[PDB]
Amino acid sequence: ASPSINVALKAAFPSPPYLVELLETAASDNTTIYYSLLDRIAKGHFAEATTDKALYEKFLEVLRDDGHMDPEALSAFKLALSLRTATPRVEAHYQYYTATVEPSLSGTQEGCDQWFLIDGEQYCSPTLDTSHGKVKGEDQLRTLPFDRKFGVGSRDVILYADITSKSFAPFHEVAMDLAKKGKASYRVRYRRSPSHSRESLSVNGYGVELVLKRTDYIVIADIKPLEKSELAALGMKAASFVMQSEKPFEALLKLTQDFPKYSNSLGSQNVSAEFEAEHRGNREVFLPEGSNVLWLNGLHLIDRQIQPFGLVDLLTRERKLIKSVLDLGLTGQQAVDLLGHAEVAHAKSGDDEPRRFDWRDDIEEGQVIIWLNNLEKDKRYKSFSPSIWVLIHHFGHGLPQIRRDVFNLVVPVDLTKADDVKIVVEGLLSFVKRLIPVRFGFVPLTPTGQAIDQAKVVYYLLENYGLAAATAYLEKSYEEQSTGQPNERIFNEVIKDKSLRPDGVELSFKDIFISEKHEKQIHLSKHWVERLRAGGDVPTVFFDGFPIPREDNWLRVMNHRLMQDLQALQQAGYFGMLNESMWLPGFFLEKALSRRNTLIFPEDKNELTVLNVNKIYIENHDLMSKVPVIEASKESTRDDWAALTVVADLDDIEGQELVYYALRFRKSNDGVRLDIVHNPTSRSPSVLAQRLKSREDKLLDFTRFLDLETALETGEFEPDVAYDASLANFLASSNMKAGDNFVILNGRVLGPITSADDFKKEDFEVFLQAERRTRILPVYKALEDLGLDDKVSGPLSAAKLTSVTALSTISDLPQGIFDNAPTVRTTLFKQWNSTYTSFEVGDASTATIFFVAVINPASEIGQRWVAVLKVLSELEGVHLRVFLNPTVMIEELPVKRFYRYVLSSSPSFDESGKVKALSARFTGVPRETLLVVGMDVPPAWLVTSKVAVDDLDNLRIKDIKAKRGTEHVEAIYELEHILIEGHSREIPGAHAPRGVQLVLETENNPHFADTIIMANLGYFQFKANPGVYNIRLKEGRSSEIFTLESVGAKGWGPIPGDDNTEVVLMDFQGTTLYPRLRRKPGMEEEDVLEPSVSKTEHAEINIFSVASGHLYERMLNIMMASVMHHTNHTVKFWFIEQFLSPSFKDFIPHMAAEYGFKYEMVTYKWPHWLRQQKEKQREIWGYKILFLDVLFPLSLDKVIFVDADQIVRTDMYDLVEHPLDGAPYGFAPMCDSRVEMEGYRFWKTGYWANYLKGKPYHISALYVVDLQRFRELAAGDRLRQQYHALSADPNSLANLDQDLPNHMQFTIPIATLPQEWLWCETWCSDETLKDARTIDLCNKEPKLDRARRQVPEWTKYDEEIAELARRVREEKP
Ligand SMILES: *[C@@H]1O[C@H](CO)[C@@H](O[C@@H]2O[C@H](CO)[C@@H](O[C@@H]3O[C@H](CO)[C@@H](O)[C@H](O[C@H]4O[C@H](CO[C@H]5O[C@H](CO)[C@@H](O)[C@H](O)[C@@H]5O)[C@@H](O)[C@H](O)[C@@H]4O)[C@@H]3O)[C@H](O)[C@H]2NC(C)=O)[C@H](O)[C@H]1NC(C)=O
Ligand SMILES: *[C@@H]1O[C@H](CO)[C@@H](O[C@@H]2O[C@H](CO)[C@@H](O)[C@H](O)[C@H]2NC(C)=O)[C@H](O)[C@H]1NC(C)=O
Ligand SMILES: *[C@@H]1O[C@H](CO)[C@@H](O[C@@H]2O[C@H](CO)[C@@H](O)[C@H](O)[C@H]2NC(C)=O)[C@H](O)[C@H]1NC(C)=O
Ligand SMILES: *[C@@H]1O[C@H](CO)[C@@H](O[C@@H]2O[C@H](CO)[C@@H](O)[C@H](O)[C@H]2NC(C)=O)[C@H](O)[C@H]1NC(C)=O
Ligand SMILES: *[C@@H]1O[C@H](CO)[C@@H](O)[C@H](O)[C@H]1NC(C)=O
Ligand SMILES: [Ca+2]
Repeated sequence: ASPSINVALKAAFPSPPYLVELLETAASDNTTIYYSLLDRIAKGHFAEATTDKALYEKFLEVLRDDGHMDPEALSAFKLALSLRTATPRVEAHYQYYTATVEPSLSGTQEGCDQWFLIDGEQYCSPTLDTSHGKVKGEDQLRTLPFDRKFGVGSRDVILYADITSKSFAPFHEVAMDLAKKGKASYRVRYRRSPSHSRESLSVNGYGVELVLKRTDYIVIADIKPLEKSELAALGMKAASFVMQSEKPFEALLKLTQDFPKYSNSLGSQNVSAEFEAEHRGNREVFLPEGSNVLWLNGLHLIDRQIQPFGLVDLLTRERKLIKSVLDLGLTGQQAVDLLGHAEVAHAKSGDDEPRRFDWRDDIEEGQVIIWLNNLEKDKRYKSFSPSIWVLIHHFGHGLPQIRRDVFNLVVPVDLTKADDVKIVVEGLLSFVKRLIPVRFGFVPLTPTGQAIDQAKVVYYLLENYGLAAATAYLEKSYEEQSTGQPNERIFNEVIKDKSLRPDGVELSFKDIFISEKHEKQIHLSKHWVERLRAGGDVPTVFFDGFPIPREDNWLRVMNHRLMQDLQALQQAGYFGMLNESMWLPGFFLEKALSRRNTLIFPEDKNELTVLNVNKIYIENHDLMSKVPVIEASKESTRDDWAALTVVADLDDIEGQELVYYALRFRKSNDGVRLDIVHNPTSRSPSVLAQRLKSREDKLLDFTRFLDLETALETGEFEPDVAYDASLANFLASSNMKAGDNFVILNGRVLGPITSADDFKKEDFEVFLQAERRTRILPVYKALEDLGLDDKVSGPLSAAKLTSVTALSTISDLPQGIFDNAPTVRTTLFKQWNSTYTSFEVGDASTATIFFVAVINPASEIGQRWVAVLKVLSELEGVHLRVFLNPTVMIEELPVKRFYRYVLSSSPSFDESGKVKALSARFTGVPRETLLVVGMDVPPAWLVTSKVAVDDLDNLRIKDIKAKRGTEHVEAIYELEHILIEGHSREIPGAHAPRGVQLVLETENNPHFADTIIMANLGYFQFKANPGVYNIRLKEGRSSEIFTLESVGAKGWGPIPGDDNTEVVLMDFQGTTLYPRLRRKPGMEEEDVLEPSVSKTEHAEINIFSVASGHLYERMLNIMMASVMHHTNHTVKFWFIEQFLSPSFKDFIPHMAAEYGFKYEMVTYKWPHWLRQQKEKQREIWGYKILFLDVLFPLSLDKVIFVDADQIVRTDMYDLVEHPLDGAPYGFAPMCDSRVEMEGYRFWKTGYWANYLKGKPYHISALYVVDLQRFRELAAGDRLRQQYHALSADPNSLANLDQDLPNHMQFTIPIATLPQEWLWCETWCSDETLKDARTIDLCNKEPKLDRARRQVPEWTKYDEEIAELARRVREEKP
């Protein structure tokens, strides 16, 4: 009965048959479920179900009966089935089939409804008698994302089937059995079924908004009553309403959906019921008022992840993780509590911190570093204060003088090499003389004979005679002899004078081979260099335990850290952490490691691989119950416990050397539990494994290495070929090759080990020390704090937990892209009092999923959150807890829209049994309020209106009732495109390649789409639908400079096996890519700078525009016509697709036939990083200026913008031919001609006249863009980053479209146009219009009035459109 508004969304592809959709949804990624169901339907089991409901009903019984799903999984199936998540996955098959299969399958197809493809041969019969062809085109045997494989087989078989018919069943069975035998491996691909109709797909999982477009007024329903002017209490009173209701869940939804309507209905409470001013004790501790925050098992989610699709994928990943944990007897509640524990999160923060290594002599008994300083005892610094407050009371870029030990620099130097020696002599000494507060040390490098001797020489000379004498030899040697061989002619001269009083123990003189001096000193030195990997082709310098390789300007790097370390000391001083009796260098050495291994501590910080340990001992039980195992000792403690597994090639020296070290390490550490895996031209071998398991008891009784070597040779054994099988499966699961050495401690993998000298006994010790710290100790404390320490029964038992919690903290989203914040699971909201602001839904005891929502009722973002969370709360095995936190800071109206979310937790069915389409229905809509319809769609989606007879930008029920006779409005949108978006990087010095051009292709067409790489995050996007695509760099400069190794389809990575350029989209989340591009031979080149096409493709003239109303669209029709009458040339029109009405959209082919022009619809989705516009008018303006380079195809040389309200009397070519004098775009200035208008000319004021020193204030109603130059100058990137930067201030750009080119005319040239090109009554005189080319209707007479009065021929154009519209309406086929 009530006046209603109904909005529905339909996809750009027809609805796949329901049967196939249920198969796909049902078997998400478990193949066994897939084929086990494929058998069931090939029985003809699902033939007796006539309707979608019946068919859906049948699947529930089947899944439950065959043990496939439990309550939790069944419930998750229903929601995912509602969402229609599997439909794009099925359409991927069809697009692939339509575009690559059909054109590469030459012949005459008759009876070939289904057909196997074997060895590029097609067989239309199960009997497999004859082959129709050698299939043309690329190999189809490529295993791609939507594939499934059944069985292992030398031969590869593919069946393209239309499952719907009965014709399928015999073909399936032919290859199912063939796979069961082992002849070949089976996989199914789809064929668009002609039994089904070409009806479009109805989607859900989006939101609709009804935005009030007049917000200015404030001091069933008619209009919202505006209330004076105590906004401040809205959130607070709104929060109470709910609490009071007692069915609170439903209240919030009912209140939050129609919130603008209930504003004046909240002025009454009656007295606020503010018991909950109590819970700002909650605010005082953790979150600021009016902030929306969601947590999923501790995981802090960003806004983009809060949609139905984003949330379904998170549960799927999360349950897999938790189920892994609860096989150890932990409740979902206990499991989550452990994952988000304080001690756990602390560890992640701890090793987010930068790492230092212990540069000290202490291990080498103070006989390796030869310091040129001592700041506490040098009698140079004697003058200076040895006070801490000297450090703390410092400001500037200068170095504070002090007599204290605080900064150290150790540089390893080769005394054979002149360049190396020069560093010490010139570099190091100046610094000493200069009284710098840094201690300078250096350790010689010993790689050759001469080097060994010269270390001895210098070391000796220091020991007896002193630093000055040693320095003296070095100085003299460098200038005098200029070589790294010891020179006595030079050496003896030094002793002659410098041999005065050599103190301490006396000099022995020449020659040197001291049993102690040569042995201990040189070998101790070698032990220092080896320990910190401070040698080789490129040596490593250590400043405050921070490695800086000896390259480029390392001192510049050192100085940067020197200041950064000083500021680190000062802040500890202001908090009073520091005290007078302290060794200051040890502030840095607190967390420093003794040994530096590039495997444990890779320079790529991200490089980390962890495996699920439980999985390893579950999948390969056959293998791991027969490997030589050294159990960790009977009498050792939980803290000592750790599990190690060594994978090595025992047929190689490196492989068996590595194991000896692991065995040695085990003798020392009684807590470790060791496993040995033989990997293996010999195949397998179970023999070598059997040789060791016999010696298992006697393991680590190997006094010498040959005892291990000999044990491998002796004994006669019978190969356990069952062992061999599980062995090769393990490596395949763990993604590791044959003859490769690896080390696994508590799930963490290091390798491949090329040389066993890289991983020694000392390396295992630090590996355990570091790993222990981070992963094991935080798990142990946390675990015990909860009292779950009963569940740990040994080293292997413990590894399952530690390995799982390490996998929990690895992000889905790379840090720095969507949010800078790390993957830290907080438990910090557990402190909060809950009685009067919280309510829970779902069983906490059973729940695997725990949601914590902190929603502000006054927020528009809250409207969406509530709606989505209610549907996810309906799922079994999910728990939700809600916190309401309003703000007292309300300067403007809080919620200015009505909201509806289209989503169901389980599918709905027709009276006919068909699946119910889901719609957003607003009932009891105010009759007098002007409303705007908006779509709040998931990030990967591109949406436009398809069916509507109303103005969605200007909705009023009273007008529709008075014009149409109906109080009911119905509109349909189309999900036209789904995004392929990615973040590029250059290799190896990873930077965003800007100006790079890309081409998206398909086998049908080699030019689907094209875009250019942006500066910010190497961002790019493509508009596509489900299917198989490829990304080729655009032929030209781009392919000349670069080669793209990969499209990052597997993740940020590189994940092995991703050296691919193929993209496929089979999800409603689109495709997220992280491509990599490496520069071709010796290039520092740039695309942007040099070393009739567009006309032919498009038109002589290319004009683009935008309109946001029926009036503005009516005026746009006139604009196009005026051009046409005024030019005997070819014109193409370009439009911003999503701002136009379907009435306009359905009309243009008719305008195109009449006026003889071509048209193309264009759009681009506003990037996630780029700053949004809440106000639609502002969005529109942004579209005209921010995306000029990326909105139009590369093939377009140039474009012209003409405003909707405009009219043109000129042949528009002239604007093309207008010389731009190397400028990217051309504009027309503001009229000075009107005499008395001055007052309102704001661009002659302080701000605009100071800024525009001499430059004009231009008009955005008309302009030329020399697109080739625009992109070449990379103007867009600059516009975008200046806009983003300026936009932080809300009052920054009054009219951005005009203001951005004007603000950028210093930076980006603007060609100025003759003013013959623009006329506006408001600012130009009437005398001017005789020579006027075009007219804008700039802004109290209305726009319709100005047109008729200002231009006499406006009516002539309007009549032409009017009769044609009627001619079309009266044209019925
Ligand atoms: C893809 O999905 C399918 C379907 O959910 C998963 O495949 C199922 O895997 C089961 C084993 O993991 C298998 O059941 C086995 O049946 C034999 C014969 O009775 C048992 O010897 C096995 O024992 C192992 O698993 C049990 C599990 O507890 C069960 O105990 C009794 C057994 O009678 C059941 O009544 C009870 O409900 C429990 O489920 C352990 O207790 C044992 O120690 C032992 O390790 C298995 O029970 C299923 O037949 C198999 N297929 C189907 C259709 O269910 C598959 O794992 C999954 N794949 C992935 C990648 O997730
Ligand atoms: C809120 O509600 C009503 C106002 O609507 C208050 O009650 C009124 O009390 C006066 C006497 O002080 C009576 O003359 C009115 O007739 C009452 N109104 C009604 C509708 O009964 C009430 O005191 C307010 N505050 C609280 C705590 O409820
Ligand atoms: C949660 O609420 C309790 C009250 O139920 C708070 O307890 C207070 O504790 C202090 C001592 O630490 C007492 O002197 C107060 O009287 C208590 N408050 C009340 C209202 O009685 C507790 O501090 C609150 N915690 C948080 C995090 O808000
Ligand atoms: C555009 O259209 C036509 C050419 O097809 C030109 O029209 C002719 O103009 C002369 C002089 O004004 C008339 O006497 C003829 O009768 C016209 N012929 C036709 C077929 O229209 C017109 O001048 C051209 N204008 C421009 C600007 O190119
Ligand atoms: C204070 O000085 C002592 C030595 O006297 C030192 O061990 C301690 O670490 C210093 N205090 C702090 C808080 O670090
Ligand atoms: Ca205008």
